[PDB]
This record gives sequence, structure tokens and C-alpha cells, in this order.
Amino acid sequence: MKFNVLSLFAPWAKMDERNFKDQEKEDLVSITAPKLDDGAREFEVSSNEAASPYNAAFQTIFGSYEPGMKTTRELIDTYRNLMNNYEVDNAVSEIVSDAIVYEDDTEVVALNLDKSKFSPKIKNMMLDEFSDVLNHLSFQRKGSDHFRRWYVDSRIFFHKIIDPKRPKEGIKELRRLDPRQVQYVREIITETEAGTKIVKGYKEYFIYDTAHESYACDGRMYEAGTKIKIPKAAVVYAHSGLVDCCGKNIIGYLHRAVKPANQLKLLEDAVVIYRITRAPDRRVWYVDTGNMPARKAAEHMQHVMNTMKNRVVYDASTGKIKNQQHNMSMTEDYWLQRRDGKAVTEVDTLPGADNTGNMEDIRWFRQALYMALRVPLSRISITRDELTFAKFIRELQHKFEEVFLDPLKTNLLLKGIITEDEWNDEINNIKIEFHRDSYFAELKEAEILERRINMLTMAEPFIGKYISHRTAMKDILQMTDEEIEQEAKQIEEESK
Amino acid sequence: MKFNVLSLFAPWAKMDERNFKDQEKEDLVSITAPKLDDGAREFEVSSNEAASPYNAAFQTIFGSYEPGMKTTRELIDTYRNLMNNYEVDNAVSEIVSDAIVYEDDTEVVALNLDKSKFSPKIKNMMLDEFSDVLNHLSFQRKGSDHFRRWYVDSRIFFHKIIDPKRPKEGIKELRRLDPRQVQYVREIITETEAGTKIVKGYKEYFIYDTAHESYACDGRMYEAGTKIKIPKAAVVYAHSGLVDCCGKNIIGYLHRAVKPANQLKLLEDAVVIYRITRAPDRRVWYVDTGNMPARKAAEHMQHVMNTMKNRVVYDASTGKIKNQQHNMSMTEDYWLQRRDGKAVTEVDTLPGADNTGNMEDIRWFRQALYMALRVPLSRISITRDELTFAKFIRELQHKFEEVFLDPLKTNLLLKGIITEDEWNDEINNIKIEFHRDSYFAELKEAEILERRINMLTMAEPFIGKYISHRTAMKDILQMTDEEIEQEAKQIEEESK
Amino acid sequence: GPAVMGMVRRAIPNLIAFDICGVQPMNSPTGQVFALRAVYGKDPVAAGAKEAFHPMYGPDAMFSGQGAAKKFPALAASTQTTVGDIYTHFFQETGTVYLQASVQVTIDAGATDAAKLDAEIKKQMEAGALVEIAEGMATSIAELQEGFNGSTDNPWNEMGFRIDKQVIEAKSRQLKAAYSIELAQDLRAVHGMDADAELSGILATEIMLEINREVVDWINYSAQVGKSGMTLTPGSKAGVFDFQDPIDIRGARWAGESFKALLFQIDKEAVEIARQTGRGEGNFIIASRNVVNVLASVDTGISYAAQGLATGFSTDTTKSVFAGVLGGKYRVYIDQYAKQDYFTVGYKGPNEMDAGIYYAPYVALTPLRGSDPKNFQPVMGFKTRYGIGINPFAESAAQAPASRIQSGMPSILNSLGKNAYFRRVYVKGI
Amino acid sequence: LIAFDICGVQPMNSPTGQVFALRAVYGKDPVAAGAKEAFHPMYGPDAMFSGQGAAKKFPALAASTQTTVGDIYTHFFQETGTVYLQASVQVTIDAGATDAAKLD
Amino acid sequence: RQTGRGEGNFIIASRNVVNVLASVDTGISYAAQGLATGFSTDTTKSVFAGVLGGKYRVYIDQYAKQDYFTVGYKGPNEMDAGIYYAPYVALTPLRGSDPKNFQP
Repeated sequence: MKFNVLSLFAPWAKMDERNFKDQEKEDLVSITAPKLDDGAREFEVSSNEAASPYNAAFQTIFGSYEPGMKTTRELIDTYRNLMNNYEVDNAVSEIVSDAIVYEDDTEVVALNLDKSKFSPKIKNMMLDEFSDVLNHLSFQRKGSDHFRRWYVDSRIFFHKIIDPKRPKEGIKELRRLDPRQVQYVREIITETEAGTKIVKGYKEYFIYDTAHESYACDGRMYEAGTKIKIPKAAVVYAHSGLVDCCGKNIIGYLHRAVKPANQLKLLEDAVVIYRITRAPDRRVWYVDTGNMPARKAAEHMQHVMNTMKNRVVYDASTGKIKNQQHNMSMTEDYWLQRRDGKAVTEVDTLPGADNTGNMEDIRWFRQALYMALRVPLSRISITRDELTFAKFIRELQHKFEEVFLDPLKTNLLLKGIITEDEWNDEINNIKIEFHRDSYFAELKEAEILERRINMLTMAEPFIGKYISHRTAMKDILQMTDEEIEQEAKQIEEESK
Repeated sequence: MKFNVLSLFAPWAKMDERNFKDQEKEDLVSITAPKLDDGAREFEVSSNEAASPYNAAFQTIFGSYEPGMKTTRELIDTYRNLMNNYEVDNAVSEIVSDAIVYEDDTEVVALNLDKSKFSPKIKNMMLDEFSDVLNHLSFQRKGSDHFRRWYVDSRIFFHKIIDPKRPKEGIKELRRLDPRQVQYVREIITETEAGTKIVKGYKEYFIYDTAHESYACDGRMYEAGTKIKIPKAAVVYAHSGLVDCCGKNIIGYLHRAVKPANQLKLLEDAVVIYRITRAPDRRVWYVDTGNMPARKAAEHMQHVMNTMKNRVVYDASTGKIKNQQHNMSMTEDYWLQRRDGKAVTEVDTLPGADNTGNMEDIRWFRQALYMALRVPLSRISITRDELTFAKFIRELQHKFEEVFLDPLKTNLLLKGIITEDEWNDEINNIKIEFHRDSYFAELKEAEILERRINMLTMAEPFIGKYISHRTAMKDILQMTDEEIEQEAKQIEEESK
Repeated sequence: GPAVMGMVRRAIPNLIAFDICGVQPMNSPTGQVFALRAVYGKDPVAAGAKEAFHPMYGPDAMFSGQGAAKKFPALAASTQTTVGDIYTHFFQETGTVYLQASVQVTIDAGATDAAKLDAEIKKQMEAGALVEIAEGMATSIAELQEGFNGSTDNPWNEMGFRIDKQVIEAKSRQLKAAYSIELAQDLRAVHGMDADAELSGILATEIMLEINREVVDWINYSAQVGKSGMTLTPGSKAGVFDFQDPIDIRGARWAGESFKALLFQIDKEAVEIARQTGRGEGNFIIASRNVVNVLASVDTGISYAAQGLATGFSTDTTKSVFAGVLGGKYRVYIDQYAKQDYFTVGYKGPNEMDAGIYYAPYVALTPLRGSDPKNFQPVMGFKTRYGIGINPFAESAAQAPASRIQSGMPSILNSLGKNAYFRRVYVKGI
Repeated sequence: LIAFDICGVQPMNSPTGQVFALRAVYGKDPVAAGAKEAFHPMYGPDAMFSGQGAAKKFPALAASTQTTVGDIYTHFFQETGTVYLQASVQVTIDAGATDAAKLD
Repeated sequence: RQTGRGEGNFIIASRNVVNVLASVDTGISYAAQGLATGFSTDTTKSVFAGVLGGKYRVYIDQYAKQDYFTVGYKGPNEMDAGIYYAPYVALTPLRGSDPKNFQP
């Protein structure tokens, strides 16, 4: 903090400053490329930075926005445009539904501290903090929406808060950030003999700068306004590790579906107009009226035009033909008189909305799209796709999960329950578990057991000859030895 | 000759100096071709020392580095563009996932040690270092992305860290260097009567370089910059054993799919274009604007199209036709005035976007791509094809795994735990075990076990005449001698 | 594409940044710095007021002492001394000195300027005619200070201080490209250039280069000239160091022993700077590439003699401008655009306000974009605003400024050839 | 031989190919007499170009001219180029100088 | 100074010049000559003698007409050489015969 810029966030500035300095103290050196794996955009500064105050930060953002994040904003809008269509949004629904399970008289995503920690008291404090994060987010009711947005736009962000009067117990409700308004960066705070490979704490800050002065969509009357620079510690966020061929221009899984999503939309509309067009009758009259000014010829053109025009429509509200009473003639008798000596005046017909399909390409493309949306092919027992999606989902959950781990350590550390060093050693495993659909879980387990029973049954006649029962339990029923003893002991009790 | 780079490389240079010293006394001489099967590019020398203060080295490096990494870039950027396509991404995903899987409450890739050590303590140190390497790579959370890059970009590499003042404790996490940023070299440091076979140790050092000055896609203002010579000891790396017809032109696994992927998507577009172009109705109004100067003749043309033109459009947001009330006409009625009874004018309709397919080539090509990408046939138990695929997966993993051995031997050497000879004597076999999906493993184990049981059942009548029990156990159940004795003893106990 | 052979362009030279000057990041234009000047004589702000502390002047050794009771006769041209008395003189350098007369002699009646009088007095001092002296006040006098026992006119000498200040203002600089569409399109078709971005680079570059070049020039502009005064060899050429003239090299021949002569003078100049600023020995040198080539080829450590290739410090101006550290003591930068051949030395402390020369950026490299609808051709450019300044006391000659307020910006009157923090050396004969 | 150790190659795929070059230029006209190359290695930058140069004119020094203390006059040496100098002293410069070598 | 890309990095010199370089220390020392034992001057085996001071690549101009040396700079970019050799066609053999008497 050279200047107390946006003192509103001073507590976060303190956290980032602390971390920055600790990183500088540590020998996080001798690294060729900036030590950035994924996430927010890179930028370089001079030795001893020479790039402050925040006005310098604005130079970074311009260079990183004008040719950079502006594209990112287009991608965000694109994901919405994608989701706005059907045969898209439902894939998302399926994913969200599988990602977060909601069931009656049971739990919701929960922290599970079943691995070593200092004490049960500490564990209980952690469990309470987790619960408050969910309470802050009303996750048990709105978790689907939080996740959905994360998945769809490939990124979720929430502004954290410190009192600050009594900052010790400062974390209160989190606030989702408006999409497209904020850019995140990591600056390389170092320089040497052409190509520094030494330590930088990388800033890890971000800037908000939108305005309703220029609309992506009308009806909006609020935005970020000017360039506001806030410390990384201030927020909670996550995204998928999906980027373009270069840079840090983050995309979502659904990006893959953009191509076919529009190919399908395009084909659907093309098909519609192909068939709608020319459905009515169609005819062009050619009248042999020469040697007249338009001011005279027009009378002859109207003579024909107001006599041969079947001035009716099809009532699509009620299936009737306007003024057509009785309902239909057995013929439509038309007439024309010719003025020249040759049969030139006539009326041509145009070919009509016939049906040439073979409507199969659209089907192929729809199938390709549905698949593109990251869905099982089982949709329009247990199989590989379902197992595959269970894996896709646990990864989505695993990544999403930071949404809880972040505010969890933040408030735990802020109060002082645990320390930063302890957090880093403890996780490892501070895992948060998501509920699994009990219906399907039971079915999966039942099939596994059925197979195990069948194999045991097959082995049965040879147990006293070749396969010990202990072995059968170990390999056929896939039991541990402790489990085997437990079952033997419980049986002895049942027998009594 | 001399050390002339940033001091951060000094400990790696020292390692290189020792390795080279070993090359100087090396008796692996009198060899015709450079002693290398793949990877690094060969260079000649100006002397028997091939002295160069890390700068002069670049005279010949440049020669062979142009286009150099740029063709590596063409391949990799292509591979990314390939991967970005739906039904490519999936091939990659499945392959990568099978190579690296994650499971609940268990382990991830792990070092498996079964060879003699001076003490279990040493075995433990190796296993503990292996764990830190995984922690460094954050393998347990991001391992599949590192692999994906290796598989897809054909190569992966990381920068190793040394303190350097207290190098023994300077071991820190690896910085994945971005793909396309390196190329490896080797020098012929000796000569005879035109083309020697003697002491060409070659060093095998490598160059890092990031020419971000080329089109700066999405605001690529910064990257590492101009090429530097690296001590080699400092880099963890791997690549596939896949090359072009000659040199060191290393390609990715995905290389085979480049062709069909591009022609496929091009054809998918050809199909869409065929059916969008001409989708609406189509017709040319011919207007007789004779007996007029061109400057005014155009007004007649404008008048006629203004009253004749089908200024009607389809709304793709809502499936309606703009401003065409009432809802559906009975006919499209048009009148043209001819200048006499002479058919100069006309209405010429054109061919529409007919349902020509028969969309069969796309099916062909899609299937070809699925196979080009090394996707098993059942995608879009143990069988010959599932097994072949499984063989492929472990083979990939057993190449990739070098990524955990290189930093392992490095750390063990730094800590004074193992010597270089000891490491080379141990492997042989210090192999790394990967986990498998237990769902499938369980099914595969039941397979064959079912057969063995059925075989015993059938064999049974001859157990007292032709087949001993030991024989049944070793030849039908495929048990080892030890396994048989153990099963016999367990049964005797179980008897009571 | 008739075998295009690639293309060339010039490289961009590097900069010495602000490594040797203040950086004062600003969050507002027009900042200010103030200072305290310990002063005595009962009126902190007055003509003739005397400062209690100053790097170039001795203290008034008899201020709290005997001078409290009596005035001392001043030395002046043509006067004659009286043996045993004590005369006072304030020298142009070395300040207040009290000299007891060992003899009854006159001092240069033909003297005019104070410089001539000071010179003769110095000779009389060397001669043993005039000797430095101080003493406290007879206690019998002190006893009645403040009018005791009917006495009068016996106040104690008093001290205090005067706080005053200086301010700065930011000047700015801007450039545009004013380029065309057609050219940019052709360039896209020739080299794949954006032809706006390249221009952006050029403009931003030029601005940064100008600023850094300006700082260096201000260093040269305000620096005092060395090999002068207290650092002068009397048989020398006044401000210039040669190799072709034995006076500057103590008769040296044999480069292994001759080149070291320059290092010796550099230390002398760096030390004098400390004498001028009161902060510390100079810690940085910027010099012509020819000077550095000499420095990098001589063993700068202490040894019998030694010469070799110029490998001691980077000498290029193509990778960097920073050559390295001289003796492990001074930061060596290369004046890649030196007009002749020379070298400036100076001192910059850990305290950003301790530098002599200050750079204080407020606005920098703001890009601007648009197009003129009359032909729709693009316009692009960049703007910077910062301001620079100088240390209060940089002149050092004066104990204090007029009117208790001054511009902190450099000007001829304020600092040309005056800055205590830096000294110039001309170099010839390499 | 060392025939190619220090030369570029850039092999052609036709005889008599062509090479391009880009020169940064300042002073409102990319191609003009007097135009200056922005990064020419032999000449310093025009330190006033973006600053006072657009504020006021700086007459050049010339043989026989005389300065006024406090003003600023410019020039461009054949070597090192562009310079602006303040008149710390009222001086005249060699009325007999002609060629730049003498004036410089 | 004249290229702005890099300082000379290669020396080309007569046999006598290299004999001198080979017989003088290059580091910073009190004095040094001795025998011409470094930077091999035997043009039989090479052209390249050694790296002068660990900084410049020293080659031998075995055909110098009188006695001279020259220095220069080659960058890590074929363009930054100044001089370029562009082998559009190179070392291409001709083979045939004159059928009148069939000599090859």
C-alpha cells in the first residue's frame, strides 16, 4: 500500500500485501516462465516495478482489454446466446441436476473432515463455518443457480466482506459479481540481465470498469463505472481450466457446442423458410398494354388487377378462408382479354412449396450437437457413458468446490481457529462431498452385489477344495480382512 | 569453457559439468551415428572444445532454429485447433482419463518399489520424494491436464528449482513451461579423417525461446523473449516416440487425425452450405427498360422492383414473418406491364436448397476420424480391441511416467540418498503404478474366473482319474505353487 | 512473392530507468517537499543568518564561547595583524575560521575578490602566520550574563531553525501517429503487420526514451565540475582527465599501472561528493562506452598492476546499459549517447528523498484512439505527465533560499553546474 | 573453410529475391529531406520532440550567431546528432566556420 | 555503436596476429606472454583458433595478403549479419556424355 487507495478494501489489501511479502521472502526463484499455470492474464513490470500507483494498473488493463478481455466479454455473451436456445439449455439442466443433488430428509453438499486434524473442536468450528458459507449463499435453495452460472459462463465470482470495525468476525454474505465487468491480472514484478527468472508475488488483483452508456443489451441502468482496483483476497472464484491456443482468454466446455449449436439453428430456420415459402398460390400476370403513358396504362392494369385478384386470406386463428362463403367452389373461373394479335398476355404460375425431403441432415447435426453439449448418448442399467459423466461431474464439483474452500479458510483464518500453515498441510484433505442420487446409487450397488453373489454361487462347490471362503470374500465379494472378521462376528451374534 | 548465464543456473551447470566429465572419460566411443534415437538435433563444431560463452552458441542454433520451433508451433497450434473440435476432444478426454484416473478416498499414480534397498528407510525416502513430486505437479488434482498436453502437444517440459545457496533444501515445485517454447540440440565435439566416430559426448543441452513478437493474438504483449541456452539438468521433459520420415521431426499422437479432422469439418460445412444457399425461394425479375436513357431506365427498374420485390423476412428469434398481416395469404399476386405484346420481360425462378442427401460421406469420415484419433470401436470386459486399447494406455503411461522419475532421481541425488550408479542399477525396475477403474477391473476379473469355474466343473469327473487337484489348481485356476499351498492351509483352518 | 528475404528494423536501446534518482510516485500533480535548516543569530530568517550545520563549512567554534563576549577583527585585504590577537574570516569554502596571529603581517593588499583574499589567507595559514583557534568565554563574564549585578549588553547567543519549502509542477508530452488505412492494409499483406500496434510501440518508446534521456541530461546539467577546487591537481588541465599527460597519471606508462589513475580520481570525486552533500560517498557512475571499456579491462581491485580484455563489466549498449558494479562499490551505467567522452559520478541514498535529482510520475503513457470522418483515417497517440525536481540544499553554497519559498524544479539559476550530489569529468586520450 | 559461419543465408526460392526494411520516422513525413529516423543507432533521440518541440521553435546554432543568456538553440552533430543547448553564457560561434565539421 | 544489436563477437586475423593472441594472456594480469599455446594456429586442422578471452570467436585469415585483422558482429538472427549467402541453386552435379565419341 503506497497510497490508501479504495480504503474500503484495506483489509483485503492487507491480506494480499502480506502474502506478496511472504512470497518475496521465500526463494520462489529460478523460474524461466512466469509461475502461472492457469487463471488470470499475465503482464510484465520493471525491476523494482516502477509501475504504480493504480494509474499504471490502468495501463495494464487497457492493453489487456482493448485487444483482450473485450473478446472475453463477447464469449460470455455468446454462452448466453447459446443457452438461450433449446436443445442446449436442457443439456445444462441435466449437468446441473447431476452436479448437485437435492433430496428430501438428507444433506446437501457438506464438509467432511474424516482425516486427521488437531481436534474435534476445530473440526466442529470448520463444519460450522462451512455451513455459514452455504447459508450466506442460500446454497441449499440457490446452489443450482450458482453452479449453473459457473458452468455456463465458465466462471463464478463473489465479493467477500470485512466489517471492518471488528474485522475478526468480519465475513458476512458474499456477493456475486456481474459478468463481464471485471478483469483479473498477475504482473511479473522483476527484471534482470534480459529475462528474469526470479520471484514476484504477481499482484493477483482485478479491475471493474463497465458502463450502461454502451449496451450489450438494453434495459440496464447500473454498472461498474470507472476503473476500480481491488486486491485478489477480496474475492472467491473458480473457472474451468479451458483456454484458447494462447493467452488466458477463458472459455467453457460449452464452447465446443457453439459451432453445431448455430449450424443446427441455421439449418432449422432454413428448413422452415424452405417449406413456408411458396405454400400459398403464386402467379404473375403479364399484360400487353403498350403505347400509353403510365398515367393512362394504369387504368388497364387496374382493370385486370382488381378483377383477377383473389382478395382473400387464410384465417390462421380459426381455420377458415375470409369471406369465402360457401366454403369452397368446385372451380375458380378467371378471364383475360388480349389486345395484340398473338397470345402473349398470360399468367404464369410459380412452382410451389413441394416436399423434397429426405429431411435427414438436420437430424445428424442435432445429434452431433446434443453430444457436443457434454451429454451421455443414452439420452435424447449402468454403462460407460454414465460412468464417464459421473467422472465429468466429480471433476466439475472438485473444481467448483473452491467456492466453499476459499471463504472457509478465509473466515477460519480471519477469526483465528487455524493458521495458514495448518491449512496448507491439512489439505490434502478438507474435502467437501456432494450428495449422490440415492436411487441410482442403490441400483448401481445392487448390480455390483448381484454379480458378486453370482460369482460366489459359482465358486460355492469348490470352496472346500480350491478356493478358501476367506479368499472368496477377498476376491469375489471384494472384502477387506477387517470386513471379513466383522461379518463373522456379527453372524455369531445373529446366531444367538 | 565458462559459465556465462544467470547464476540461478549455476547448480544445474555444475550437474552438467559432472555429467560431461563422465562423457569425457566415457568409453562409449567409436560410434558412427550420433548416439541418440530421438529428441535433440545434431550440430558440428569449430574445435575439439566447442568453446562458447553461452552466446556464440547461437550462431549454429539460429541456423537450425529457423523455422525451428515455428514448425513445432505449426504442429501444436494445429493439434490444439484439432482438439478444440467436438468429437476430437472426447478422444483425447477418454485416452487421457484412462491413463490418469481419479477415485474417491484412495491414491493416484504411485511409485511401486520391490527391489532391495540398504534399508526400508531408503525405500520410504524414495516414496516420500515421489509424493512431493506429485504435490509439486499437483498431480492429484491436475495430473490429467499435464498428460493431456504431453499426449496432444506431443511433449511436455518443466523447469526444476534450486535454492541455490542451500541447494539441498531448495527443491520446489516445477513450473510447466508452455509448449512450443523449446528445442533440444547435440554437438559433435571431435574430428578425424572426414567424419569421426570417437569421443563425441555431445552434452545434449537445450534451448528455450518465446518469440511473442509474432501476431499477438488477444493482447500477447509479453512472454519470455529471446533464446537462451539451458544446462539440461534443469529440465524435466518427455515426448512421444513419434516422428516424420527423418531428422528429429517430432509429432503428436493426434497427428494422424489432422487430415480427416479438417476434411471432415470442411465437408460438414459443405453440407450446411449446400442446404442454406438457395434455402428461400429464388427468382430474377427481368425488366424491359427500353426506349429510355440509362440514367432514367434505372427508375423503371427501381419502380418495378419496389412494387414486385418480395420484401418479406423470417424472424429467427420468434418463428414469424415480419409485417405480413393477415396471418397467411391465399396467394402471392404480382402484375407486370409489358411495353407491347412482346415477351421481353419475364420471371425466372431458380433451384432451391433441395434435400439431396443421402448424407453418407459425412458418416464415413466421422467414423474414420474416430479411428484416426485412436478411439476404440465401441465408442462414439476384455475383448481384443478393449485389450489393445488398454495396452496403448499403459504404454502411453509408461512413457509419460518419466516425468516423475527425472525429478525423483534429482532430489535423491541432491539429498545424498542415492548415487547415480545406484539409480541406474535399480532401474531396471522402480516403475510407477497407475490406478485403474475398479468398476471395470472387477468385471474383468470376473471374466476368466467364470470360465475357470466352468472348466473345473466340466473337468470334475476326471479329478479322481486323470487330473490331480494340484493340476486342477495350476492348470485350470491358474494358481501358482505358493498360492496352492496357501489356499490348502487356509482351508484346513477354515474346516473348523 | 518473388523470394521474399525477410525484413529488418532497428532494435530499441535500453534505459537506465531511475536507478540513480528519486522516483516519487505521485497520486496528484504539483507535490511539495519542505526542510528544516538549523540556524543561529536570533533570527532564523534573515540576511546573514548562519546555519548550524553544513557539509562544506566549519562551525563557529567560538559562538557559544568567547565570541559571545567580543567581536573579533576580521581579516581583510591590506590590513596588518597583531601578534597574539585573533582574527575572523569566513571562507568561500571551509566556512568560519578563527585565526590567531603568530606574526604582525599584512595580507595581500592587492587582493580584490574574496577568492584572492582566501588564497592569501590560506598561504598565511600554511606559512604558520595564521593558526586555527577557539576558546570558551571567561567565566567572570558568563557570571553576569542577562544583566546581573548591574551589568548590561550581555545576552547569551541564541539558536533556532527556519522551515521553508519548495514545490514542483508536472510538464507533459504527447505524440500521435496520424497513419493511413491503405498503408496498414498493405503492411498486413507484406509482413502481416497490424501497423497500428507497431506505431503504438514506436510512440510509447520514443516518449520513454526521451524522458530517460532528459533525466540523464539533467544530471549532466546540474552536476558540478570535478578535477577542480578541492579535487584539483594544481598542474592539471582543470576538469579533464588525460592519458597522454603524466600529470594525471603520476608519470605512468604501461597501461597495467596507468589506467588505475582514473579509478583513483573517481574515488576522489565520489568522496568530495559526500563532502558536498553530507550523506555518503557517491555510489554510481555513468560514463561513455570508451570509459567503461577501460574500466572493464583494468583490475580495479588493489594490486601491483594488471591489464587484460574488457570483460570486467558488460560493455554493450545492446542488451543493457548497466555495466555492473565498480569494485563492488559503484553502479556503472553507460552513456550510450555521450556527446564526447567523459563520466558523471554521484550519490543516491536508500531514502527516496535523498537523491539530488528527482523524477515524480503522475500520468503515463495514456493511449488515445479515434478517426477523422472527413476521410475516416485513424488517429492514435499517447500522453505522459510527470515533473522533475531538485533537492533543497542541492546548491549547498547558500545556506538558505530567498523568500522561504522556491520552485523545486531545475533552472539555470537554481542548479546549472551546482548540484552537490554529482560531479562531471571530461575524458580524453583513451 | 568457414564460409558460412558468420553470414546470414536466407536462401531464395527464385533468383533475385527481395528484402524489406522498416525505418521508424519522425517529423510528419515518412519520406522527406530532413526526415529523421527515430531509432537510428548513431544519433540520440530528440528529447524535446514530444515536449517543448511542439511548444516553440528552437532556431539552430550557426556560424557567426550569438546566444542570449537563458535561451535555447539547436543543432545536429554529424556524429551523435541532435542536441539542444541552453545559453548559460552569451557567446558567439566562429563566424569563419562553414562546414559542419568546423561548426560541430 | 553502429548496429545497436551487439558488440563484435568474432575476430578474423592473419596467422601472425593469431600467433600473438595465442601467446598473450587475455585475462587481467600483471604481464603475460609465453609460447603460443592457446588458440591453435595450425590452419592444417582448422580456421577457428579459439574464443578470445572467452568473448570473441577467433578465426585465421590464412590468405591475408599482408598482415591485418578485422573484427565483426554476427547476431542470433540470419538477418543480423549484414552479409548474406543465398544458395538458390547449389552444388548441383552435371552428368552426361558427348555421344559422338561417348566420352562422359
